[PDB]
Formats: sequence, structure tokens, C-alpha cells
Amino acid sequence: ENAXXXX
Amino acid sequence: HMLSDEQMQIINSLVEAHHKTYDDSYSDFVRFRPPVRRLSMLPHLADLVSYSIQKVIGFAKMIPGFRDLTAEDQIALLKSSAIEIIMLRSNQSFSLEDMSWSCGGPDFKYCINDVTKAGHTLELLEPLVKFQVGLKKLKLHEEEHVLLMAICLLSPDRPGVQDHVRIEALQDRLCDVLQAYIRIQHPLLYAKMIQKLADLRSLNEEHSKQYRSLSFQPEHSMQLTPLVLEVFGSEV
Ligand SMILES: C=C1/C(=C\C=C2/CCC[C@]3(C)[C@@H]([C@H](C)CCCC(C)(C)O)CC[C@@H]23)C[C@@H](O)C[C@@H]1O
Repeated sequence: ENAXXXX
Repeated sequence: HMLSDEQMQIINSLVEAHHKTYDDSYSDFVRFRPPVRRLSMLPHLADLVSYSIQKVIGFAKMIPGFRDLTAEDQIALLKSSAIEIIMLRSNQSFSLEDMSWSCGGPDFKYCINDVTKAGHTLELLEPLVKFQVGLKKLKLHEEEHVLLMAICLLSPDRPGVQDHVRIEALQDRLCDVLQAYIRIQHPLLYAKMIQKLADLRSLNEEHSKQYRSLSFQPEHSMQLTPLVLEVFGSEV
């Protein structure tokens, strides 16, 4: 999954 | 004895940042997993803290200069200070009359007993409540409250920080704003506020200690959120 990308 | 236009705009930016990221109605709390009273309060408080971490991220992004830092520096600052900013920002819901955090209704009123049902002991909750009392007695203006949060977040002495000089220069400018604000508005408070930052370090330590015992039990770590696991985790 696309998790620090909430920078 | 006068606040500069840039210093005034820094305060305006921070107050506006806090208003955009702190909802006094607490109407979003109904979307958390419900509180119930083996660690019955962990799901609700995990959602509460996870929700608050995302608010702290939005607040940090609106701090003047924070966006100019590298992505790695922004993440390192937030990871290390998130629990402290949450403890600071929670003073707005803390009440000396109740000695608890009141967030609109009895379902969302959190006392020490509630947090023990989330895996934490009095070794953390007692100093945390004593901290909330001492901070509440300072009667900080909203300007001082948000400046203290920005100063806490822009601390240069945090694990994983690369550009220590640039971050300290940003924090130093925030401290000069706070000192100039206090001199104008309060004809000792600054030393009291700086002391609270040292208190937050001790609370950060004890929470990290107790979070490790919590997160090392698979039955409990799986009740946390992805954001909580990443921010409070030891991953570098
Ligand atoms: C969130 C905020 C609020 C209360 C903060 C509290 C009350 C309950 C217990 C808390 C959440 C402490 C707990 C020790 C944190 C434990 C989290 C975990 C279980 C993952 O280890 C830290 C702050 C305390 C409400 C509102 O002020 C927003 C603020 O933003």
C-alpha cells in the first residue's frame, strides 16, 4: 500500500 | 516594544492554522470506533489519537518555514513531536473542574480511568494530568498556545533531523515572537512555557516506553491505526 506521501 | 509586521503575520498564520485543524465542536468524534467502559478503550482512543495526528500534520504544514524543510526533516520532526503536540493541544479540552478531557457529551469525556483501559498506567497518566493542570493554570492566550505548539514541533534536537541549523533558526524566530508577544501583552511566563517543553520530553519518554509494551502484543497492535503504528513506531 501507499502509506508519512499524508508530507 | 513593538511587534514587527512579519512577527505579526507569523502569529496570524499560526492562529489560523490552529483554527483550521482544531474543531471545537468535536462532531467528528462520532466517526471513531465507539468508547466502551481487556483494554476496552483502546479502539476509541486509537482513533482519537490517529485523527489528532493528522490534524497536527495539517498544523505543521501551515507553520511558516516548515514547508521549506526537506520532506525527511518534516517527517522526522513530526514523528518525534506528534505525541507532545497532542498532549499540548489536548489542554483545550481539559477542565480543572473535572480533571478530565471533555469533548462534547459523556461518551467523549475521558478521565484517567479511561486511559488505563487503553494500556497505560499511572506512571504516565499521573504526570500527564499534573502537566495538564499546570498548563491550564498558565491561562495561555491562544497566540501563546499556538506559538508553544509551533516551537515544540520545530525543535532542532529531535532524532533523524538533518538540517539542524535551519530548523533552529526557524524555532529561534518563533521564540522571539513569543517573547515579544509576552512583553507587550503581559507588562516569568516565558520561562514557565519553556519548562513545559521539558515536561513534554519526559511524557514523551514514558509514553514511548508504555507504547512499546502495548504494540508488542499482536492482539493490541492490530487495534491501532496505520498512522499510529507509523508515527509511534520505532521504524527509521
Ligand atoms: C487527542 C486530543 C484530546 C484528548 C487527549 C487525551 C485524552 C485521552 C487520553 C490521551 C489521548 C493520552 C494517551 C496517553 C495517548 C495514548 C495513545 C496510545 C494508546 C496509542 O498509546 C494522550 C492525550 C490524552 C481531545 C481534544 O483536545 C483533541 C486532542 O488532540
